[PDB]
Amino acid sequence: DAFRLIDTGALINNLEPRQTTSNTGLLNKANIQALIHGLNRHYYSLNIDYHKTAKETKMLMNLHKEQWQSGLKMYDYEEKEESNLAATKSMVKIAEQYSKRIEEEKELTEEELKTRYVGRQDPKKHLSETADETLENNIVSVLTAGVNSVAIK
Amino acid sequence: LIETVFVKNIRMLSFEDISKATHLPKDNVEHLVMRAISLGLLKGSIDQVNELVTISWVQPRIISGDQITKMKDRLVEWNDQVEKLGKKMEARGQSIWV
Amino acid sequence: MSLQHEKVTIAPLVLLSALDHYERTQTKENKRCVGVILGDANSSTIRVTNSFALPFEEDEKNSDVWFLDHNYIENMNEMCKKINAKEKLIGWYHSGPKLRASDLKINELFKKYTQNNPLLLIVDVKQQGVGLPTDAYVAIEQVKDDGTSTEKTFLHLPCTIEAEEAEEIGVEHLLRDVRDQAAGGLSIRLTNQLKSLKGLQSKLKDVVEYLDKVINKELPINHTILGKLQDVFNLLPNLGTPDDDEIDVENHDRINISNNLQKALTVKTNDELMVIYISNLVRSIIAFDDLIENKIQN
Amino acid sequence: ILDKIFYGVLDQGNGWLYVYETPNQDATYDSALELVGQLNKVVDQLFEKASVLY
Repeated sequence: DAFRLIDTGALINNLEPRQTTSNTGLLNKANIQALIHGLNRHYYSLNIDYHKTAKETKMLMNLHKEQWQSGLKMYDYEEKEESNLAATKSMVKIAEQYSKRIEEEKELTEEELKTRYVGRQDPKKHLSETADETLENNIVSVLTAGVNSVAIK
Repeated sequence: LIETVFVKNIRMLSFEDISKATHLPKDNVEHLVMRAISLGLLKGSIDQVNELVTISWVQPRIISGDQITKMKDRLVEWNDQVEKLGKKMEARGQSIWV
Repeated sequence: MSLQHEKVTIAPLVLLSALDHYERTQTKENKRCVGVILGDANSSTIRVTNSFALPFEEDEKNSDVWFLDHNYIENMNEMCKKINAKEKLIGWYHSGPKLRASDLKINELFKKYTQNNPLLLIVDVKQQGVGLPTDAYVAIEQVKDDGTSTEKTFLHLPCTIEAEEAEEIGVEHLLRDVRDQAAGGLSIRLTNQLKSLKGLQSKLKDVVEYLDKVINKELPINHTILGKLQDVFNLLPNLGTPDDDEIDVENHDRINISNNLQKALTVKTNDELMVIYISNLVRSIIAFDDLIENKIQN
Repeated sequence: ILDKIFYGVLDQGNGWLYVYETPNQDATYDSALELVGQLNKVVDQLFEKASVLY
């Protein structure tokens, strides 16, 4: 935060209202007691803005061409199998709790059901999440593998 | 042996091909090529059943004006390929990249 | 000197300083700004922390004629040592873009100050090359063959940015862009696959025209380039090889696994179909009962 | 061969022994059979659940 002196004089002579014209004011509620008393009786706070040119933005924004050169390099392909394999096993263990969950689950009152069939830590959610991660990844993996091969020869 | 394999696009030569290149019988060629591996002239594998010598390394030899042309020709082929791929994949997925 | 120079990491702060400084000294009409770069050195990572302009003049009429102020370099050293002592004088940035042979001559004055080969940090100010806004080059002295005199020349090294912790954290609050690359979701990297191919294609064509220029416009033959291209033809996969057959098997497996994942997502989407129906079924009864009860009450 | 320490083939129609020391095919397909296995039961269950509409 930014500050600027408000005199002792201002406080006595009821000149604080003059001081806050054409402003929206900024209060920092946190930190009180003393500290806050001093703050209120010493300075005035106002918003802080960050200005930059768009030549600066472009620099900030910039990376490199070796950024994309790396993005054409391919991992060892056994490790990729490892991940595809693993996901399938991963999802087996959570498909049992999901299987259990939907056996009945018709009983009246939602709040009760959340404890009974473990709707917290939702197995449906957790299954879709793992499937979807592995899936976007394996579309990039097959794509990259083919692109490199056709490109080069 | 080192000059011939380079200039052809293939980087495998039959004992049959080498025999004409070196203008010496295929009996002498098999003995000669083995030594090339020992020296480190060429390094690679000898298959007498497929009648090939497969190189995987071409040892630095000084390049000259002519040879520059042969390289230019191979890279021409390569540039046209990247272009064909890129035009193809732009049209495809056009709707949704982002 | 030290040959340790492997990477040059460049704070986002140095770049901001150099732009600002270029425009506040109002060096224009390819008037070069030359300023000092401070940081650590004689390390594998050179950590480039900061820069400050030095007084500087460059005359367009003849490029031999320039001023640089010796005393300013000196004054700054005791100030910068107090501020942060890990800083050392390490060389100079050039506004660039052009790589001059006036830089051999400027390097020799910086070579008096420095304990390393003078680091030349070409911070492009126009930012035309979006990628590579930085080139790094280190002065070497090496035996030039063909019975020619020893030459002092500029060998490229990785100028690639890494950033310090303190700088980085503020920068990240400012931006929210998907940048050149973030490797975000599927959408982001899918863009990347097209762009990256296009990167390569650009790179590749230039190598083709460089070879024409050797034999048409008589550049002195840079044999280094030719060496690299031999390694490209030789370590080039050969087609018809049974390795290619293996590749196809790996492809077959992953495309299958995609198919099984696609089906499992069907089971998830299908569950949502029923649950929403269940809810609708109860609600029909809730709304019917409103109507009958409003009639009875009235 | 039945025990399985060299697993190869004997030719009665000639007289050669071929040796194969090739252990085992894809884990990938195997674990994929398990995932499909669970899913078959699961859909029937859901369908059971989904019969309040009927």
